[PDB]
Amino acid sequence: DDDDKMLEVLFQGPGLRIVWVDEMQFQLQSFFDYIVGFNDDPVPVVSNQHGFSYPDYRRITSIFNEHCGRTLKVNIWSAKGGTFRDEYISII
Ligand SMILES: [Cl-]
Repeated sequence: DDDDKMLEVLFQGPGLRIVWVDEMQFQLQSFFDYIVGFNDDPVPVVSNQHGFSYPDYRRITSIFNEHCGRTLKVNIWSAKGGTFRDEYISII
């Protein structure tokens, strides 16, 4: 049920979300890769009084800074394919 939990957060309502964009998605809008987790935990998100959500940026700052000088695992949900995968990014 880790998959379901990440999607619950992603779909909870209107908001800001984080996405993964490759070099060609900007030219070719045919893949829609949402970030659903970092390091196998859901993206932490704040839901306001009006039902709009945005990331818990302080918590995300801490997650990224824990990975300074090494690789962060980014959990992706591809909207069209309906599949999960993991990408890896070097954090300076
Ligand atoms: Cl990288």
